[PDB]
Amino acid sequence: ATFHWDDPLLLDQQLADDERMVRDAAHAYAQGKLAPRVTEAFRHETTDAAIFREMGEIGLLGPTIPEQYGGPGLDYVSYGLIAREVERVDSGYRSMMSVQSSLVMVPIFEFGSDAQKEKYLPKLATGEWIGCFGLTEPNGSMVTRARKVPGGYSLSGSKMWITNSPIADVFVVWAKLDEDGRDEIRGFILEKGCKGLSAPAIHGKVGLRASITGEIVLDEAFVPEENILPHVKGLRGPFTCLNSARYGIAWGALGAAESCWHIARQYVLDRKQFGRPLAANQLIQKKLADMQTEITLGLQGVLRLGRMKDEGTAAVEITSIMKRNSCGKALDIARLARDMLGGNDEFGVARHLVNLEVVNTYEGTHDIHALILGRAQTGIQAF
Amino acid sequence: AATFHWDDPLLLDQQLADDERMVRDAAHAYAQGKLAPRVTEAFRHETTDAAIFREMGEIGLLGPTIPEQYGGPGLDYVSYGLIAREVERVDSGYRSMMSVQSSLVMVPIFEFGSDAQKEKYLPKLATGEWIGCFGLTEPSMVTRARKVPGGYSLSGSKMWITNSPIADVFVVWAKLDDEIRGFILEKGCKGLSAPAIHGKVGLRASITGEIVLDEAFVPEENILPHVKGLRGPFTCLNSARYGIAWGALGAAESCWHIARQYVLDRKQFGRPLAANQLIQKKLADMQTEITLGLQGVLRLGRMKDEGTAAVEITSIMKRNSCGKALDIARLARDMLGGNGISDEFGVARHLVNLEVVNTYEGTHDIHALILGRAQTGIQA
Amino acid sequence: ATFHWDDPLLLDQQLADDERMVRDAAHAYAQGKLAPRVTEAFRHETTDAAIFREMGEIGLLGPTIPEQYGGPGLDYVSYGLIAREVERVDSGYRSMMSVQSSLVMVPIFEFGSDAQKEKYLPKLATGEWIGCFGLTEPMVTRARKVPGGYSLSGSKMWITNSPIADVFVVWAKLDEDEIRGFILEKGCKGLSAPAIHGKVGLRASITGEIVLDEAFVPEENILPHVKGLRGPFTCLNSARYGIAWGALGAAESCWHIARQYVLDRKQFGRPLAANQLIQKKLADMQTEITLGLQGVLRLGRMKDEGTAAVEITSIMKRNSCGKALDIARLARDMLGFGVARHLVNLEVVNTYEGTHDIHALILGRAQTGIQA
Amino acid sequence: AATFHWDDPLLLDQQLADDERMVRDAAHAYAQGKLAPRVTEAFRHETTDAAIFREMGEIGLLGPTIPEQYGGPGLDYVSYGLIAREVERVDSGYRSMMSVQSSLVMVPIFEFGSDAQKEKYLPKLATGEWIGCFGLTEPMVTRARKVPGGYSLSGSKMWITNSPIADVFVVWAKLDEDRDEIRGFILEKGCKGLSAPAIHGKVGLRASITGEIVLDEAFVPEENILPHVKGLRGPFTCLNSARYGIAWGALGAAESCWHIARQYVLDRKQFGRPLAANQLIQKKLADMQTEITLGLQGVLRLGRMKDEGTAAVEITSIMKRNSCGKALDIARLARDMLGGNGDEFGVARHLVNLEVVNTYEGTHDIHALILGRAQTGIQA
Ligand SMILES: CC(C)n1c(S(=O)(=O)O)nc2ccccc21
Ligand SMILES: CC(C)n1c(S(=O)(=O)O)nc2ccccc21
Ligand SMILES: CC(C)n1c(S(=O)(=O)O)nc2ccccc21
Ligand SMILES: CC(C)n1c(S(=O)(=O)O)nc2ccccc21
Repeated sequence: ATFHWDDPLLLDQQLADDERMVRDAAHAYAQGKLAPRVTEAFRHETTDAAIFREMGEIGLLGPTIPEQYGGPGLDYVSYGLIAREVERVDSGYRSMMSVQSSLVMVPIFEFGSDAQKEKYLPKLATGEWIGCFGLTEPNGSMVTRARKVPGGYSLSGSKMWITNSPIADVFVVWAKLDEDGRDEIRGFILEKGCKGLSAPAIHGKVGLRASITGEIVLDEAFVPEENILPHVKGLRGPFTCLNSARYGIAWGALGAAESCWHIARQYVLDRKQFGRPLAANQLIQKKLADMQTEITLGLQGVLRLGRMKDEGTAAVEITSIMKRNSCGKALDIARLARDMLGGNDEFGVARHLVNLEVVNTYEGTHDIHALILGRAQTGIQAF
Repeated sequence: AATFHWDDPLLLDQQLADDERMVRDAAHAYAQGKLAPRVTEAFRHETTDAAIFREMGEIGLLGPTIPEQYGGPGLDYVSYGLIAREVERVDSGYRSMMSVQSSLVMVPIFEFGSDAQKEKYLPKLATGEWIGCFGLTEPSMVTRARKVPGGYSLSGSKMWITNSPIADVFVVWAKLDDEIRGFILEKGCKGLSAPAIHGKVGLRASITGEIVLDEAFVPEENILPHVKGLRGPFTCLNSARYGIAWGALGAAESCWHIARQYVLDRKQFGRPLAANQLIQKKLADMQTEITLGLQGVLRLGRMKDEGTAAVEITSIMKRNSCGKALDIARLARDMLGGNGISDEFGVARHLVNLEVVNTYEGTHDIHALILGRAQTGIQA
Repeated sequence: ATFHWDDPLLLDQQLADDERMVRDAAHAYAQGKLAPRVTEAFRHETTDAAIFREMGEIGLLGPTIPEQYGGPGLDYVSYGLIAREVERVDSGYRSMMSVQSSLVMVPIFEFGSDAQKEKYLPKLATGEWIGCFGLTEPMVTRARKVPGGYSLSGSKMWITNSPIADVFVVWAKLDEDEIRGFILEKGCKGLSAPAIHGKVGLRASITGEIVLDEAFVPEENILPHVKGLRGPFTCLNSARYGIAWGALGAAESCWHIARQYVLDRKQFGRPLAANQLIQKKLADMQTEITLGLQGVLRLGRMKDEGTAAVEITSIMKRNSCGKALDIARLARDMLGFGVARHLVNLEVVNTYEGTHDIHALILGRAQTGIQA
Repeated sequence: AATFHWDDPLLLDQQLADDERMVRDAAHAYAQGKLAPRVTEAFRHETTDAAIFREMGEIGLLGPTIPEQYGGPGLDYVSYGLIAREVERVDSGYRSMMSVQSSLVMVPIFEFGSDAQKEKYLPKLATGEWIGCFGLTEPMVTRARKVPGGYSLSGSKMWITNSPIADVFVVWAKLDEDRDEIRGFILEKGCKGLSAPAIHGKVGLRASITGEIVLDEAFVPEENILPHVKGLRGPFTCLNSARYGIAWGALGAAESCWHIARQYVLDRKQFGRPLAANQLIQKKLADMQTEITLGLQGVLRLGRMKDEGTAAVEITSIMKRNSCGKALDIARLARDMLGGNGDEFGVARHLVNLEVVNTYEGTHDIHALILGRAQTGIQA
């Protein structure tokens, strides 16, 4: 048997050709269209809404959404593969993509009415309408509220750090509704142009600059009864979305790690020092072996998670394992690779690195997935 | 949703065939039943009960990949892995004894032996009636075979040989002019001696000694006819490494299980230790690395069964398993308070064992360098 | 001009003649009398109280205690250099010494009556009397005021020296409710000190319990001049200072053994010293060791001036012990075996004060005014 | 009754002479007064502010150890270190501009130049009226050929700090005579065949201007070749001096990152509790403090030894490597403590600078190998 250094366990062979064609398409697309924009799209934080129709055309948005509602009907593994190819170029692009697929199309599909499903999904799937997701507030114990009024509801509040909001057409806002006996979290579809709805940008981000982020500002915004999500109440709504998004990020972070690895490898092959090429140094070799190992193992982890999700056998806690691992290992590898590079084109690594610094702290600095896993091992929440 | 299994998050148990699961279960019943009760005294006094060979052999745990034709159990590589894991869960020293039998003695006889050699040695090695060892290392090989009427005369020495003082069968690598050839010798050969080595830091539960050859006669029929060069020895080392890749994860799991149960049992300001944020991160890391390590060795095993596994993959897995296992053992050690009291310090036994296992192939991080060359095309 | 790999910053040239003599004296004792014993003593966890008389003789017990009471009247830097030389052989021996000097002699001297100071210090200095320190419990140990003195019930655990001690500095609670120091003597009825055996590390030191069953202490054997936390804490702080030095002696041994091992080894074609991974590990041991020593030296100089706040001991004890453990592990992972001993000792040393990084929390508080 | 100083636990302040403390104070006032207000926008848009050199020289911050005879302040090595620490505390890019003037231009001329060269160049470099650069690294091809009048120079230098704004160029080229050896030449701005195009779009050290040196048959008179050095000792003497100051500077950067993370966690509240109330945050602050404090003792001691001449070059390898390595770790630790994406992100600037600082001397651990060789007597 021959050894494939770039794919030691032959992931390629563990994929259905079905899944493999999706990867190839995603790769062709991201390399063809996103890679030549990335460097200056990142450097100048340039707003860019192209991705959506481009990805929509070739069926890369909401990949697990059935054909019935305009989705491509792909499986969890294929969603994984797509995320990996986009983030191989940049995490900012992957993020915009995560929002559309996991944070908008998933809740609508999962908790929407048939009318909501048949109305919104097709336009999201093709990228005609761009979505955003309204949960996080400036600080469940959320402030944004919906008061019941003649017709439907009246929403007031703010959401912050919302990817896609300054270019969104469909807003999936989460807010509290006082029903009868207690106050529960509910989901709302708002459309752009609705009065009371602002979404100004956030500028000056240190990382994920290639993605556009903003606020969602709601000042007595009216939502008719037909635009509340009927089939969910409470945490289950927002959490289903975050679980799906994290699964994709678990694949996507390994794409960026691979990019850093391949660059570090090619660099030390091309450069010379005190006689030999840099690749001849044992310290360099160890670093390259550590990168290969963690990526190879990480990929088996996410592949297996996706297989389990398609079977319906994967509990939510497994996502914590892979998301945390993929992100933390990708950050370590991005740093390892940074520290191998001289000379202030290779510096796609510095970009990946600052992206991953943000990705690793996006869900906070208290290692929330460690805590989910610790409680799942012991039954005890850490306080 | 689906149920979360903290102890088997990716449900390894369900990626196994039922014969593989049966082998695992039998290996578990044996180790826990027969090795766990011996291990504390065996280690402390550096005793090995050679009856372990006959016991493991009874159950069909020796040379698991050797076909039934030659008296083996005819199992696949995943099963070999599962067995090493259950044995090492108890003690690396016991796993080492088995690693020698199966990978260092039965494998080369099977791959490189004549029909006569395979028929004579393998059934007895498989049942553990005959105990084997592997003579490669020497304190650039000076042990030499010379042609003499009706065979060969071997002179030289091998050092740090596991099983050697209790071996019935010896696979020795020696130069024959000028290639490396493998020879099968039997205890009682005039010229052959196997003095024991005592006072080990780790792997105290396995026995180690030398092989000393002073014109030891080997008849013609006992030279391994179908191999010459480094490939003979290296095929064996590669097989051994594969099972250690699984085994080290067994010991890792024990350390993790001990550490978890310890922090569950203990208190600190009335809060149980598991309330501690730092403890949770540590348990999460232990769980993550074992879970991923296991997916790695399983996939390698499946590839080796289908013949699609290059030898470099073995370097990835053995290095990772041994490396992460040692870090886990050290993580679990430093979580423990006190100084020896309670079998929570069974972590101390696993720890010293893994410190030997992680340096047995030398201080040079050999596998990082194999993998480095494999990536770059450059010997470093 | 000339580089000293074993002393890059020439600590030798930053020490007074006074201090260099004391160092080389503790070195000669340790290497001549302790090194030949340690391997068997560790193996069999064998007790040997003769070590107390041998150190007393050369004046290594209570090195900062005034000549007036039998101590050698040395300075804090000298106490450190001694700890480092003793632990260079074995942490167990250093621990026996830490107890005599910082947990027994320091408190009698610091908080004891003139009567107490004269009766006990002289014989502790010479090692004729052996002392132990009863603070840690399995606080519930207490002194009932009774006729003539006090009756102590309770139990102390993991007490170094206790099964060979003559003098016990025991800490109990008494109502007036506060923490007081008591002095007990071997033989007193209701006082036993059974041995603890089976240790994984520090096997060369003898540890035991102190079991008090209505043990009598006369009124003259309470420490008059301290109450509350400051009592035990004064002792711990001095012991921790010595350990900050000591741990670096063990680290140095590990580094020297690892270095010599790789000089002597051939692998593939060359020596192990040819390997860059090995050289990087060696560069890391040298760095951390050299920096740690500048830290403990400076701390010592500050303590001798009276400019040293107690928080600085937390910095150095944490760092020396943490780095020493790391270096013992790095050394171990280079060896294909006194290192293995130093390693298990330091694994105990590093968790002796708990597994919750108490010194990190002390320093976090000191930086922020906010308790964790 | 001794009080603890969290920000100076070993009272470094009290280990300085008055001399040295006054220098530190002046460097501190200048950097905080004049550099801090510029740094954010200068970093962002890669501002060239050449006026900084005159500002620095005015107070005696350029070429600290150069004697008064030639316009230098005649300070000791410890003072050089204190200056570097205070400048880098604001930004590594400003420290870099200073390192070049002091260690890479004034040191080579003072140490290896003729009397004529020293009196001509040093006074104007000390005041900052003339700005220097140091041309070693290439994209050694750079050749000086003996002609009538002096020397013709051809070649290119790359990544040369200050070069687009330099008045004085210290360029190292190879010359054959009697054999083929590294010599030092001094060129000046406006010399025909000398150009120095600026590099822009840097990831780190964006506050320092860098560029090229392109020599197309550039004429250097006889009087402008450095006459008292040949071979590697020339450049090496400069690099070593530069490293000593970087060893102090990097620790200033670490201190800023530490001070920002501390203030951040005191200012922030989470869960009705200051962030500083968390155990992990306190460990991180303790590690930052420990490593900074210990590093400072090292570079203090190294400077003292250098002032009395007892310091071998290898000690500079230890401290430079430590300071830069620990600074990066501390910078990364603080960065990871900050939750957000877009002033306490002053840490982001220090971080990207330090990532360039830690790779400037090679993709691999050049100093570790110096210390390895030094410990063992064996080369890698
Ligand atoms: C897709 C974006 C918003 N995102 C990111 S990130 O911005 O790509 O890092 N991390 C997430 C975790 C959970 C849900 C969404 C997340
Ligand atoms: C089985 C024993 C000898 N062994 C060991 S060990 O002693 O169990 O660690 N490591 C090995 C690597 C290759 C081949 C054999 C090995
Ligand atoms: C001297 C022994 C008991 N000891 C030790 S140890 O057992 O040598 O590690 N660590 C200590 C910390 C504080 C006080 C005493 C300590
Ligand atoms: C002063 C600049 C050029 N510099 C730097 S840096 O750019 O400030 O990191 N590192 C150096 C190492 C040796 C010599 C000079 C160095």
